[PDB]
Amino acid sequence: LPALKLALEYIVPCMNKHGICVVDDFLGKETGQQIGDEVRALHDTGKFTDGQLVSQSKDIRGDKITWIEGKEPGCETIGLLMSSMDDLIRHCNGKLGSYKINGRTKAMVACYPGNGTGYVRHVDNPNGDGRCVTCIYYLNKDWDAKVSGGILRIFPEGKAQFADIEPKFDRLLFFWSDRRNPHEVQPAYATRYAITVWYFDADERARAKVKY
Ligand SMILES: O=C(O)c1cnn(-c2nc3cc(Cl)c(F)cc3[nH]2)c1
Ligand SMILES: [Fe+2]
Repeated sequence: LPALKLALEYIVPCMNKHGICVVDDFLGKETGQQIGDEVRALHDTGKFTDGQLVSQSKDIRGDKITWIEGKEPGCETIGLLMSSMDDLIRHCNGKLGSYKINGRTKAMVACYPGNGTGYVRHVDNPNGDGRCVTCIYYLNKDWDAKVSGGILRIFPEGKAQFADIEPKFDRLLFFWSDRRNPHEVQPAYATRYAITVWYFDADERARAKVKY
């Protein structure tokens, strides 16, 4: 699908009504794997962090991250993922809420190591830091959450219920970054890779430059 069709027939009507959207088979199996390769090559070559400190001798650590600009050697299909997320957002064109989305972060590549850690419930942006849309791309080939866990559970707020989102291969996830969408990753018992880019609201981002 061209970014424009997906954006206007799906992303926008979905985001404005539910505030969470899932695009399956986003880039297709060939490109999907290429990203998998590049992400694994980052892991294998020691670029990831530490890991999130879950339990504070031999402590327990969680998701490792790396920021990727997209032009790095060995990171080109990720760069290309990013450009294609950017195309989607641009073809929304101030149709996402009242938002004027003028920029974004580098890409946070995440590796959950499969040691039963998840990510405690959280709000990507609680204090008004600029971030208004969270875009996540999952690269997990033949993921079974019944066996490996790692489901992402969102608590869209003002709602009795949650939405469980499996970190399926070639899945792309959009959701409002603020207090409307509290979420968590359930414990992952297998390596779980994801890539996140956050989109900035012009105004909120513009005010945050002085406050932080
Ligand atoms: O892979 C996931 O499904 C997932 C869901 N939220 N999450 C998560 N990682 C994050 C990292 C940072 Cl620095 C942050 F500020 C907010 C974050 N939110 C990852
Ligand atoms: Fe998050």
